[PDB]
Amino acid sequence: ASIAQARKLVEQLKMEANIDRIKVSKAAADLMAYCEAHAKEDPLLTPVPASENPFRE
Amino acid sequence: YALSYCALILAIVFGNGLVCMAVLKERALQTTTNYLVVSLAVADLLVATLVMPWVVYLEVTGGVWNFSRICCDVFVTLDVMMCTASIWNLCAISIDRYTAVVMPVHYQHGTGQSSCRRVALMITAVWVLAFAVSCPLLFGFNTTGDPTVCSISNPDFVIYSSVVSFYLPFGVTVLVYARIYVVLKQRRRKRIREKKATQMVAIVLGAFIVCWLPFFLTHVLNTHCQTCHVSPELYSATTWLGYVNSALNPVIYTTFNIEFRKAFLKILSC
Amino acid sequence: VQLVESGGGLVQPGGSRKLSCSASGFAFSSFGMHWVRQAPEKGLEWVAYISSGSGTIYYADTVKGRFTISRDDPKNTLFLQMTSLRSEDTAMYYCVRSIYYYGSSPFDFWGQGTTLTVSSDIVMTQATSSVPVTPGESVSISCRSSKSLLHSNGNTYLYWFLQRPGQSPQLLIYRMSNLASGVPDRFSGSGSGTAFTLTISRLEAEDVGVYYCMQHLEYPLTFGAGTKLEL
Amino acid sequence: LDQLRQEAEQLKNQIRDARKACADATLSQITNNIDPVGRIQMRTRRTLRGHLAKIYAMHWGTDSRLLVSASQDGKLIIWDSYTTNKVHAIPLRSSWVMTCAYAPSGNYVACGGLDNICSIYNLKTREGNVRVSRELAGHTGYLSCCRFLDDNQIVTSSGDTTCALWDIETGQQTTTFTGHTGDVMSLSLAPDTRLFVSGACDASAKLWDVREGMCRQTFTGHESDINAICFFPNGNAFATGSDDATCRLFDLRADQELMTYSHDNIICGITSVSFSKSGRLLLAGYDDFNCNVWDALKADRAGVLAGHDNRVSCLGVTDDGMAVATGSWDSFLKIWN
Amino acid sequence: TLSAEERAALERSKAIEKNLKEDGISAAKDVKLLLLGAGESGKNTIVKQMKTTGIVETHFTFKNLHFRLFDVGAQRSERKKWIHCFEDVTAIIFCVALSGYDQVNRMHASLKLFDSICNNKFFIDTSIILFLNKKDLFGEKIKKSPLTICFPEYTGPNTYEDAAAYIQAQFESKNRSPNKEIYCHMTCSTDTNNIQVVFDAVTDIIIANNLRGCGLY
Ligand SMILES: C[C@H]1CO[C@@H](c2ccc(N)nc2)CN1C[C@H]1C[C@@H]1CCNC(=O)c1cc2ccccc2[nH]1
Repeated sequence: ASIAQARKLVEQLKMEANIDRIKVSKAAADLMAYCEAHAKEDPLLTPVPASENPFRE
Repeated sequence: YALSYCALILAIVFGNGLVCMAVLKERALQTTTNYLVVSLAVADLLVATLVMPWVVYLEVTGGVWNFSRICCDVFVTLDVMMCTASIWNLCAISIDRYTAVVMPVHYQHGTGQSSCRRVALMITAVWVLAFAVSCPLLFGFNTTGDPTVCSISNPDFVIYSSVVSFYLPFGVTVLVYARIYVVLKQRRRKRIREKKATQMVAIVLGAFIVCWLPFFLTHVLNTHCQTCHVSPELYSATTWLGYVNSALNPVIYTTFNIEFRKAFLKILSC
Repeated sequence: VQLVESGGGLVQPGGSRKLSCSASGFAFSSFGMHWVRQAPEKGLEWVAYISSGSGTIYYADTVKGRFTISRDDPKNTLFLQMTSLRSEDTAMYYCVRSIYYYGSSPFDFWGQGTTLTVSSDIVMTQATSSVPVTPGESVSISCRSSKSLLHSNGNTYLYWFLQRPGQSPQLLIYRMSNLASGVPDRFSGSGSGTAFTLTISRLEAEDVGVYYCMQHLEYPLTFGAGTKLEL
Repeated sequence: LDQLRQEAEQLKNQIRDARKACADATLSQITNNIDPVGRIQMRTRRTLRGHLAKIYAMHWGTDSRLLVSASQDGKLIIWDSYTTNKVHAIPLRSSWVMTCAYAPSGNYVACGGLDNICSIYNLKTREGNVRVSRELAGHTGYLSCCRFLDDNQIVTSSGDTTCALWDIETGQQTTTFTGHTGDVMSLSLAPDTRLFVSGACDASAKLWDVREGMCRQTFTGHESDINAICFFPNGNAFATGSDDATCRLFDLRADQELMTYSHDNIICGITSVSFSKSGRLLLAGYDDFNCNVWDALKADRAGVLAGHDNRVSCLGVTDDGMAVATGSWDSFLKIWN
Repeated sequence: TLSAEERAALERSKAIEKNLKEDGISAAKDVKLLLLGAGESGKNTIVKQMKTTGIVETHFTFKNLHFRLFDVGAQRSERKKWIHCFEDVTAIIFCVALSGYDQVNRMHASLKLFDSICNNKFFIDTSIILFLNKKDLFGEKIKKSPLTICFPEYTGPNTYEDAAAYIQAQFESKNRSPNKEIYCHMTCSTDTNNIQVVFDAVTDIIIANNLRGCGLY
């Protein structure tokens, strides 16, 4: 839409730019903290004992 | 040259046993057309394992049967069974290729109900005809002289066995492949890689005639003629030709197929 | 969705009969169909069953050989060829739908049934009989089994049916816990292995009827004595 | 406008400087002190047979037992994963399905493709047979992905460079999401279902607000078209899969690339990506006929799920995270654990 | 082992498996063709000869063969994202407007499309039944305007047969695979014989696939 799409994409980028962003250190720390906290009940991480494994022989 | 036959027993088991495992491992080669090649590989392995050691024993002992007469009868029967099965399976494959060219829409791409019911019927037909031809020899029909020797020397049987075991299926195969060449030429003319198709049919028919005809020709002229110079070393040479056919059979029928070639390169990569 | 059974009346003991049930409003072809009969002044009793495609057929020990169940897929009709008759064969023969997959609710819909009159197993018991309850307060119905219904897969094959007076039985709860479609949230079933309890939070006017606890671990299927709820 | 293009580039540079200012460290650097997960050996617990064409999509039910799979033979088969039993086999009106969705309640199943119609099927019918509850028409391009918010409204991404939120009852697009230059190929619903992210063929992923009804953030870094996308279990980050043989993790708050999962031996494109329950493992389906398990915090290829004879088109992880099922073009749907 | 419901559920699964196999056997015998032209290439004319949005299914039977013709004319998006749907298509029916050599270049765009489709990594072992439609119009168009306008360095006489033969030769180019075979045929307005050459092309492709599977090709 030439000029109309140019006004659409700049308004989109202006709104995109007007957001509050957190430190990569804080973000990665939260990602790590979630990974390790919920790691206990993650059957993919460690082979779950066959006794409580529905998919079996 | 008993050591030469021992070298084959390693040659055959290597070839067809690699062919056999290749089909089971790869699902891409599980086609009804390939099940005839699998059946041929099975027959070829049974030749190598169940028959050849008797020939090695008979070449090292210096032409004498020290075992019981039933052991000679079962050996002779088993040998005729396995060989007849090999020739008539080559004939069954030629008929399969004829069906594929002449009747392509009912053939599909080597799959379907019509293709499976035909292949399974043909594989049964060859394996029961091999039994039918070999049956009498086990029912004390192989007339021999002294129990010291073990050979097929019954002219009434031998002539009809050779007719119905090799000459008929060979004559069918040659006619079928001759009809495959002319129909492909006619179709290509009607249009207006044939070079591959011609090379494959020529080498298969050439390998079959060269490595079987001499034996059966020497066997028929020996069994029925006034006087023929059928030397024993010639009979052993024709036997060797008859078994190097079986040894060469997997190579010529699989290694020249691009899917099998890729399969064998993948298997032997380890 | 409806089932209409035909055939009945007065039958001589030595005679033969053929009860036909016409299924309409649903895909009859994919539904396995059971025959459940109810003698006058007596609870429900399983008779025969035929699966989708007529692949499997089961009969009760009391009607084995005598009866011959069959279905007609094209016209959606179920037949029960009764060859030999007796004086205890008189009952209200109901035709019941039954669809069997993971999460399915078999015995969900029942037919109207036809009045036919003639001139080891899992011993499901209740030991409750008539229970006089006024509307408003909670109700507890107890059913017991001689064998544990808790199969290794991890679900107990128990089925609670509500038969209001002058009406066909309606599925309330299937597999002891799951409520059937259309059943209010007041009804709630519980249990463990052998002892089971059906609990109703509040009793209303339409709850008055007879409650049957049927096991579905293995054929033949056995119903309970039938607990009657009234004022 | 050239001025507005220079402004757009200035905003992008300002943005990159803002990230670099908040990028005091990297995910690889910070997670260098943690213990790396030991090598994972997952065996094919079950193989689901019955399809006679290339399987293109699969979705696990919320009970973590029932799953639906869509193939090119025009059949939706709902499998009992525990017993490998077929609960349903739904014939499709158009046999060109490229996506399938299983409703969170477990009542509805949606599918679509080249027909440009997101056909929705009701399972819990009184007739006892599965019938087309609604046919959602309006997209002018091929349908690529559809995901159920609930039983009433469904969000779909099509090949007309447009994602659309539908109301299944009324049967028209409640909200239309536009902004992608290339064809949108994937969708992912956040756990809270308040926002969703979609990767398209313009080598960019955009975050969309369902309630507001327009984009919020745009994430770039991919050198080729994105085929798959999936949120992190916590719902503050998401991972993408593209044809350049690289998985890329992006953070909604940071608004940047956090980590890259690229091995030099892999050059074939990525079809589908999925996370574990805790989010420590990242499973991506490749065109080399095997899915690779990547450590989400180390980018080390922990394990390889090999056995499929053709391209692994889709894979799914259960809600309880007990098993992983991968569907391939060899008409087989294997379950791994 | 299994309970009454588990056995009934298994029986249902077996019944579904049987139905799926039967439907598979019934659909396996059908021939699948991908009609792929470029705008006014004569797709509407040829599909009318054989017999809102999305692809258009056209199925017709001819001499004990059920042909299924897929006409993709709604998807204006990039091709490569839905080309992989047609892996197991028997043949690709490509339409080209011969009359549209000079007027627009349209022929160049047709050559560029054919180059892209013929050299696609998905379409390697798939023969192309090329149709050069609107040759009747080309009959007088060549006599008015020379072919050199479109294709330079023609270096040949400007008549009917040779000009069409040169275009055919150029379309037969851009074929880097030996397993492919292009069954070029020139058609005009209405012939009522294009279904026959399609059948003749398809049965040749099937024979070629059978011999390849056997191992003679
Ligand atoms: C090679 C297969 C090929 O297939 C068999 C066959 C199949 C079908 C059929 N109708 N007829 C024959 C015929 N065999 C021939 C082979 C078994 C004989 C050799 C037996 N070794 C001896 O002890 C021996 C020593 C010796 C010295 C001189 C002369 C003869 C001698 N023989």
